[PDB]
Amino acid sequence: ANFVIPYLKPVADFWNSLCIDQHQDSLFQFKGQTGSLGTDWTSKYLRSEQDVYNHKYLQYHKRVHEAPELTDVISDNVYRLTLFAGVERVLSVRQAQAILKTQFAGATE
Amino acid sequence: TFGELQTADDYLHVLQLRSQNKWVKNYWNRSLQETGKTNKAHVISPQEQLR
Repeated sequence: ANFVIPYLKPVADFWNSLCIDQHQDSLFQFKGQTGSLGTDWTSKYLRSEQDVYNHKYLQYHKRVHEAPELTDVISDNVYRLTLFAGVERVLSVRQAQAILKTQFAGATE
Repeated sequence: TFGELQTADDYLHVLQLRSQNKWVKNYWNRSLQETGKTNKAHVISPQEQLR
């Protein structure tokens, strides 16, 4: 609780954020009402079920009707740059393999 | 005074009716008044119309 949980809590929180709807969790965190109907748990889930697609549409609109953001572009192209960034190198090596020395170093063309 | 059930019902039915009247008066004034909901009571959840 003093030497493991403090360091392990961030990892679990990151895992939960990745595996759970942040917007829905934020909606459910706030409980009660201030004088307006529709702040109950039942309505929030109903609202969030549509807010998924609404947020998708809003993000798409922002990427179109607002100045492009580097973070947004990187998020859109995360797979091509984060996990599969070596495919670019392998394709370049294949393209240049005709005039390279790799064929003599245990590699086929 | 023959106490056959059908003829005895002559004496019994008036008292039963009075007791039923008292019971139904109590039921209407308190039981339903405190437990029942009139005019199709239900819970309404509103949702905003999204962009």
